[PDB]
Amino acid sequence: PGPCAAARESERQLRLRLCVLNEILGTERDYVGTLRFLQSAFLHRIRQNVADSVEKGLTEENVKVLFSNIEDILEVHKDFLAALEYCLHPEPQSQHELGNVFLKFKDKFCVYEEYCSNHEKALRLLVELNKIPTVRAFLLSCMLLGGRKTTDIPLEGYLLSPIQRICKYPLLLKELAKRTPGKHPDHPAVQSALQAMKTVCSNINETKRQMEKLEALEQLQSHIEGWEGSNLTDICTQLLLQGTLLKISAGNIQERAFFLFDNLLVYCKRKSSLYIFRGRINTEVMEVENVEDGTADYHSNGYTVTNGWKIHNTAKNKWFVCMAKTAEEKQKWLDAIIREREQRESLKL
Amino acid sequence: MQAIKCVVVGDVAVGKTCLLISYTTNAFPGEYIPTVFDNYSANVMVDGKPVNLGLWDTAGQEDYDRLRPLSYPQTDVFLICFSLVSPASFENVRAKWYPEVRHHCPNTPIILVGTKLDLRDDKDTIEKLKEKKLTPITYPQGLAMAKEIGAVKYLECSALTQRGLKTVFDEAIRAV
Repeated sequence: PGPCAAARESERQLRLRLCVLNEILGTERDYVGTLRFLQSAFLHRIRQNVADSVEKGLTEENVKVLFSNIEDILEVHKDFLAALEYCLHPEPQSQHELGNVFLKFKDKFCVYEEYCSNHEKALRLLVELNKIPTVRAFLLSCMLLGGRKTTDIPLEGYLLSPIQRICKYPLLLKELAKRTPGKHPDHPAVQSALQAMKTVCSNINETKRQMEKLEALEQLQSHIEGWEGSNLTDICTQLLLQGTLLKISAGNIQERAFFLFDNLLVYCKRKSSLYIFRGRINTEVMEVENVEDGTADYHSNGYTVTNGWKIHNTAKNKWFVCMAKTAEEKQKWLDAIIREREQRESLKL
Repeated sequence: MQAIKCVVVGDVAVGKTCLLISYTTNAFPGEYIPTVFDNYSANVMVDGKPVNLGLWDTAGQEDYDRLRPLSYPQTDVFLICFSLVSPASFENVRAKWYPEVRHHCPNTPIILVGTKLDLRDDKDTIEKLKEKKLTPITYPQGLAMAKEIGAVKYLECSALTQRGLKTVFDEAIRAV
């Protein structure tokens, strides 16, 4: 385009660029203010009188879970905000450059991985804590003295704010890139900054996905008393099937909770949920055989078997009989056992 | 006073943020429409009684599937939004947003909201869609989608003209 049209477009771009620069700075100031509020109204208050908070029902462990590493996030954004302010001094102008600041802080934002992976646990805890009158009143007191009105967004909104904020940076940078022409000195750095902050969000997202997988195994095992052998997370990745079955091993018929993981079968006694460990089998040394309805033998202790099958631990050369409540449930278990073996053997190339 | 948590979900293109800014601010649009909408709470009068309506934007989280559900617990009502001039955003109601919302919140009421109503009869918008062999979403099509996903209401609105905008949030409140 000619200079007349190009100049017209250029004025627009610079005007809009300035709007974006101002929102980046303004919302960052707001965000740090929110982080400071959480630190001062809650953590500093608790810290100055630990006994009182514990007495009111808010334990040291509760506080660690609820607020996570929010103070480490604050320290990063104190530095980040100061860096932005320096680039935009004395007030934002369209020629100012911000791209390099984001690039410099890319690695510092790793602190979000812990916070975001913990926040589901935090928000669930807060729901339970607010069922306790003295704790509920204490947290409302913190909100008020911290400057909140009764009509303001509740504490959970503020605890969620880091999740919301980190996902705004790619939006703000997308708009900034849009208003940073190739001839602008900030152009290469803003392009790079956009990709950097998208990568940060993706890293956080995937860390949460990974932590959720591990926690699913950890939380299940934590409900099992008298565990023996390696931890689930050490050899498994996921629960494939769980259910209650009747178990016979040349003795009484016993109700047992069964858990099939990749690489492992575990069975437990349910406590009168919580369980008591009874046994485990590496599926690599596990074999299964059908049992025809109406039959019986030594392993079933002479009991008539229906909707049942046999499990064989070839390492110990020990057998026991399983019985499901229906034919459908039996089929579900044998399908799953075959599927676990097939996938395991497939991974083995 | 009754506190209501309203969460707004949908594709990036639907203007979730504009819609929330337009509803909560005076003299919208002004000079520049912000990217950021902070969590917002205000007393709203509906059918005589005042309610504390809390508004939660989700803009920026559309590509991060494990971060989005952190917003969902204890939600009282969802606005699932699509742009009336983006067939892609419409399909994502069925393919993405409704399944996800229902998975985490099985019993929470949903209002299906068609945004950018002002552009449905915009000549340039129609022309550009036609270049891609597309057309805007019609009111009957929106009704069909609302029926399909079991929305309690289907409502169309424009953040820019504010036509239908007040009704969206009145009905969100009424749904609770």
